[PDB]
Amino acid sequence: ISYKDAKPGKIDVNEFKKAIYLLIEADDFLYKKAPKHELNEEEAKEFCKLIIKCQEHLNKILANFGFE
Amino acid sequence: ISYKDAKPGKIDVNEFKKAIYLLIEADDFLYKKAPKHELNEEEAKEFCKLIIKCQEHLNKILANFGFEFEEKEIDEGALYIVSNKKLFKKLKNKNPNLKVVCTEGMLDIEDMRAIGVPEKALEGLKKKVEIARKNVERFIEKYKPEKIFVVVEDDKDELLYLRAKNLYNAEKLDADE
Amino acid sequence: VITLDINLDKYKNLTRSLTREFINLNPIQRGGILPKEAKKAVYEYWDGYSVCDEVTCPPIKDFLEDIAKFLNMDCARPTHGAREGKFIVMHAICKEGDYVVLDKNAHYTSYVAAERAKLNVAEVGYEEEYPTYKINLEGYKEVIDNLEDKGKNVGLILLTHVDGEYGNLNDAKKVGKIAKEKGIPFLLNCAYTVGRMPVNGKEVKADFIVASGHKSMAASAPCGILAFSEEFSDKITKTSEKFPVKEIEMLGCTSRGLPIVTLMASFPHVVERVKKWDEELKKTRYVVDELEKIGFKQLGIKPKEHDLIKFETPVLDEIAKKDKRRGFFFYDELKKRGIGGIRAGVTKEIKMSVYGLEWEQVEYVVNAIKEIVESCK
Amino acid sequence: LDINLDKYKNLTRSLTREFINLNPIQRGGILPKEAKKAVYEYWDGYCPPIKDFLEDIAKFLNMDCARPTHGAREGKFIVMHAICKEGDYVVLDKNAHYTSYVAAERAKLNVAEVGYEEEYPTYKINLEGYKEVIDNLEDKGKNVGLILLTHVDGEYGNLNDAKKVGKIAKEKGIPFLLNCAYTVGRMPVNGKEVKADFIVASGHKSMAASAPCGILAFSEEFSDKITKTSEKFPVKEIEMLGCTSRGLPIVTLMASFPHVVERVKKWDEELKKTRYVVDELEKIGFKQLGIKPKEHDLIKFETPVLDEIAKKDKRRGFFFYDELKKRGIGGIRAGVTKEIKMSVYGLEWEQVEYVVNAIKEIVESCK
RNA sequence: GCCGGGGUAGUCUAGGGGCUAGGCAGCGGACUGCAGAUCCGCCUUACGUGGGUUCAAAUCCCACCCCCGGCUCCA
Repeated sequence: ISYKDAKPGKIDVNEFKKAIYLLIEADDFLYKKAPKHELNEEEAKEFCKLIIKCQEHLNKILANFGFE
Repeated sequence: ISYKDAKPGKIDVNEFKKAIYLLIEADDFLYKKAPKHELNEEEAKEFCKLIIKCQEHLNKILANFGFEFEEKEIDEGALYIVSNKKLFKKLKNKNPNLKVVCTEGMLDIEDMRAIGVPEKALEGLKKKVEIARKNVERFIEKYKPEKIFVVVEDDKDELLYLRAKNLYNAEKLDADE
Repeated sequence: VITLDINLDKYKNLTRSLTREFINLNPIQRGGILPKEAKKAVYEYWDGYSVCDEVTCPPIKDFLEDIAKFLNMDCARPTHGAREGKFIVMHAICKEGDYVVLDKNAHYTSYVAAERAKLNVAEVGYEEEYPTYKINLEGYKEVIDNLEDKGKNVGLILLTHVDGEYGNLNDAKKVGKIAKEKGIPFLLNCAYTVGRMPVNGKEVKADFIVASGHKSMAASAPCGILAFSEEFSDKITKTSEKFPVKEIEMLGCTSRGLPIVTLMASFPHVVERVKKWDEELKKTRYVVDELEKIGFKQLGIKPKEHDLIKFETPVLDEIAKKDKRRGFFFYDELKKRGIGGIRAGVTKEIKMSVYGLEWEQVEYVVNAIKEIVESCK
Repeated sequence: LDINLDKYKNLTRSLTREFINLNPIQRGGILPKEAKKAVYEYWDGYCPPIKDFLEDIAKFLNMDCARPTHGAREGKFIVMHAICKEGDYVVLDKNAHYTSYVAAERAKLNVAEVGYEEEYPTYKINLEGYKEVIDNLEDKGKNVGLILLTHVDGEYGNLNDAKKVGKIAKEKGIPFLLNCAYTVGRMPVNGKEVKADFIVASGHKSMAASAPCGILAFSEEFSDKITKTSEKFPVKEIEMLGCTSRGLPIVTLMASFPHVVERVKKWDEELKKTRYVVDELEKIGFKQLGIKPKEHDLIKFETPVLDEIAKKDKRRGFFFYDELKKRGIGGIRAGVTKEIKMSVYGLEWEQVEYVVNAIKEIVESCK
């Protein structure tokens, strides 16, 4: 995957919105787990769930620019 | 890749901040290209570059929770010439025993004349220019690689590319970053 | 599971709006768009106070001196906007009952702040009303003398540097020179100028300058700047007696949180964009020259030396009276094409600005309006 | 203009996320994620949602009317300016916030202090002493314009029975302003139960909003003088200067409001955190100042053991700041060892333990 | 936290955009065992970290971290 392959396309606004909302939701962990930010298994699953779902929204965005 | 497979680990906050900043930068496109948000080829490259660099940072975060990512690909035998040593440094941390050299600027000197400002600062650069062109040898001379790539991070590097392999063959860019 | 006594989920209709789905043409909005540098700063500084410890690093001290040089004034103080800056000088310089002499194009907050400072107000009139509505700056002398001859005192001279109805620029130096030899303090309302075009306070011989962060310095509301000469420092920065450090007109406030952070963050972007003020005028004049072709008459001084445009738009009346949407039609036709910022129901006039827009967005807006008035007979 | 702009390009480095902040003034201003999303929607700008919000605040505080402000101190000055005649006396407690004195002086009013039921170590206010101070002033011919109680002070974090002062003010015919900074948004508040005529609140101190915002709640009785309008612009309220509240602080305030309504119902849990910190730190020789037990999260400690360490450490009094910094804890003033103030409001219980164990390990390793 | 000094390879000290710093109880090899000179490489990615400027940064810019001195007892 290279950005140089990017093709003309439309930005899916809502899909972008969902992506950044998820990182906002994940931002909580940076507060609640400060200062050492060490997560346990339950916290890890809850947190990474947010990160991964963000990446799926980002991929859908990249889909509209010729990426698959 | 499933979240259920996530394992105990530490959040890299600096990696998380780089990720969220990249989306914040990308948010400008939702303003500047409103209402239709249609992007042309150059805008698409610039925008997707942000999204993709963000997804990479997210992947480094996920790596701390057991998830694994296959880390580009690099031939560790080849020699890699580079102008910056920020690029040099970056190469040596992604892979330490990986062998690279720093020319510290443009190499040839009417190559240097191609960028500008005259000029017996140049034959003042007499040693330097060739000091890069000496030292490149001191690496190639004894390890001497199969083939020798030159990494390109902007257009003035490809000029260094041309001179380097007037002399010794092979090009690269971005594919290992 | 809500704690029901009253509705609470109507509050998460805040969660998604239409802020990125539209071009906003509202002139009070154009100069307050946040650059990415400031948005990043917001992410770092959401929460409550931002006080690591009023001489702060968080470089507020350094920012206040830099914003002073930028305006070529002796001193500066952070405010909750241009409103508060006016009220502060009206409250700490004038004595109650004094007269404030201001132009007839003055922003309503100049009137309201005067009433709050229990001051009287006299208006300097037009050099010409319709259609330019240009202020007679020389008329400041006659009003003052008119008032001094009647035993009334004039505590403050005020000039709206660019009014918010027509967007007319004014030669501040002239009112400054009148104020100098007539020995009356001069406040230049640089809401709508500071952060768009360059402004030299000393050259216009201004004693005070108020700036609006959210209007014209790409910052979040509410913030602003009050700049002033060393001569009036003692009264502006007058301290509480029980608390020797806290300044009374500030309410001692560590002028707090998010807006001042965005103001410091947007500052380099602002400094660079006033050097390019001519490019925004070019966008502005392109709009005026182009919409006149379909029957929009630019009001105010021609040509525009500011981005705020007020058009007389008879053709929009002509269409409103024949369409079922009946005056809402223009607002609905704009939203349908992803444009807002114009008041619904109004067709006799419109106010707009394309300040800060990309040139592609400028063309889009212009073509949009043309196709509206074309398609709608 | 020959100035280096590089200083403003990396403000991207406030350390709220990599440090635990124990500073009381900031504990209740931490944004929930619902507010952060709202900020993303309104970085720049967007009023019926505001008017409905004010109606809700009025009910939530059980008051007739409410108006948005740039903070608690602005709310104070608004009342003093619109209600009191110049020269009047405001009567307030000796634990009053400096902004109360300053707002009074700005409204060119006079100030009389109600004193202490007891000083060391609780520094409690003699609330019935309000009748005395009022009497003594009225007997001297001075008129009292305003009665002011700081519901919870910002020095010791004492809670005060506002209803007692309310009844006093009711039977001497004097308007009562309750300074509910440090209180509204933390604990439930019933304004008319305490018979308050006015309530000020700090959005950014105790209502999980971005600075600067606040609330001024008032009775229908004084609505005409508070919401009085300009003669030239009858729609515009003079004391508000026409505002027209826009920008992020009022957005965060509204977006955080359901979270705030929720968290006052769980105020006891935060007290439980607070009392846990007191009991534990007293074992290492800290002494809690103020009324006991805590009925607010703001703790002031007398810390003799810290000061004794300071006299033998090369870093002197700043040793404690460093040691906390090494373990990711801040919000306590540098160099001060005779006293410290702190709150663990809103922290996770795990973070509360971490703070306590860190402090214990400080004093033990540093003798 | 504030004001100064500082951080350069196993540590020692220079240099203030480009001249590939140089000296050791540090370790191998250049006959053997004792003692001194050279070639070397050696942990090699030398410049506390992350950004920025530049064709090029130890060097200039911003921010942050650690070591040494010092100074403060609430608004």
